[PDB]
Amino acid sequence: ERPTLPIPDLLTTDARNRIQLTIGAGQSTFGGKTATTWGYNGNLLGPAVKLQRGKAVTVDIYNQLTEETTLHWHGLEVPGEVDGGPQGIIPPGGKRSVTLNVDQPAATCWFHPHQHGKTGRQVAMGLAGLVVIEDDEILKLMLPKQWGIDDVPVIVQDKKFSADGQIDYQLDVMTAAVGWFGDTLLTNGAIYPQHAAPRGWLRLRLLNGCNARSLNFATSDNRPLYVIASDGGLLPEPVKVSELPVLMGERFEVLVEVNDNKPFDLVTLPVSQMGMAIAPFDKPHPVMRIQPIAILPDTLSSLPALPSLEGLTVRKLQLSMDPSLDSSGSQSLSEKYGDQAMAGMDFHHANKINGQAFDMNKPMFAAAKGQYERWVISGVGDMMLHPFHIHGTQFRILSENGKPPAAHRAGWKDTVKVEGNVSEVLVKFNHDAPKEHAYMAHCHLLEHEDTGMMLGFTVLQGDHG
Ligand SMILES: [Cu+2]
Ligand SMILES: [Cu+2]
Ligand SMILES: [Cu+2]
Ligand SMILES: [Cu+2]
Repeated sequence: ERPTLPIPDLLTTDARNRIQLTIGAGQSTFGGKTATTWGYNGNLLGPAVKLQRGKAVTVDIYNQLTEETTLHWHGLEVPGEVDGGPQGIIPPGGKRSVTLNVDQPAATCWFHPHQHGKTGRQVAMGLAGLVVIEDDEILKLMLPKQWGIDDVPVIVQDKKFSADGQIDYQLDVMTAAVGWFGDTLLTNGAIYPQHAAPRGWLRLRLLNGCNARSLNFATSDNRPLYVIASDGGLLPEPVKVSELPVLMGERFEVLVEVNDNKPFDLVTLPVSQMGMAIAPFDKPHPVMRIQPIAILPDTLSSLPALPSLEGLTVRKLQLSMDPSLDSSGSQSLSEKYGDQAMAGMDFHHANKINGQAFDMNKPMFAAAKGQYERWVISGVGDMMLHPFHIHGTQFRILSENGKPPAAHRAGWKDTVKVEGNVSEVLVKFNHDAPKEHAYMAHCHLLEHEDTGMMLGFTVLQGDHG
């Protein structure tokens, strides 16, 4: 009765060293009702692009939509020219080719659009995919590795639908304040699927692909999750947890034990974020059912020491929301949903960094290349959750929202929590990003990003003094 977990195709290079991605409109079915949806190589979501460290691939991207889009590789340490930020326009009916020279450790990354002012809508319509980066090191570890059997991607997303079955997306005053969220949870595009897994260890590559909703994964029968990797790759050793908070755009890979004759659910637990604890999410909600079919590593990798903080450039990034949006938006939330919404209290340019709404034509600063910087990101004076994402890098978190990072969050990350307090990350950019293809740094609550909470930055030379 439960549908099976859809498994994205694991896509590798052809004999020409090319991967073809087609962006296009189609249809999907949710709870019996048809909806217009968009996908990469299909109707919804996308494949998993498989990349090998030290090898180049060329991706041909065909935009068969009737509007512009871009294709950003979230978590990839590549040059601005192929980063697919807002300046990476792919015309409707057109094609753009990018060569990815992969040079970072094994990791589960992802890809999605980054079209200026419309990223939230384009993701909500269905556009997201995965990146599986492998290297020599990870293959020696004997992790579960049968793609779609015991090594399974799990993209978790909410949507809401109107009466006619169609996806009901709006960038309005309420969503620009608290984000777009819905009442229906999807798992690789399916509602509450089941996955058949071999007895032993199941590897789940978890992605929060929601526009705005934070998630908190756990198991129905309280069996633990062993986190083996974060956004940017393997942790030094497994970290046992009973629950796992995952912000929008973050990935974690976990190992969970599968025992004969004991089905259980992966679930998501209620979170404190405004709007996100409305029914059906006021209680633990199922994500998928694991069905055992009657068919743990000590050390995973090495995590280098944090470099000395002395003499590193510090960049301050002050996040803000115009008081007018903050009160009107929160008022709309509370009036519609009431106390359950838990409101802890022109909009197109009302969300800001350092007093400025995103300017695509004027990068705010030029970072140094090949040098560690200390970026201090503040949400002081605003109660909203901002998962802050910096392009072109995998960084280390020094401080996360006023505390040292939890052990499973102390490795390689591209996202950091900012909520009412201040975070500090240690970041290095190995590749060029010029003014014409700048790197983005932004809140990954997509409606904030789309209404100004993003900056462009360049990377070019730095160390000549
Ligand atoms: Cu990104
Ligand atoms: Cu706010
Ligand atoms: Cu935000
Ligand atoms: Cu480079």
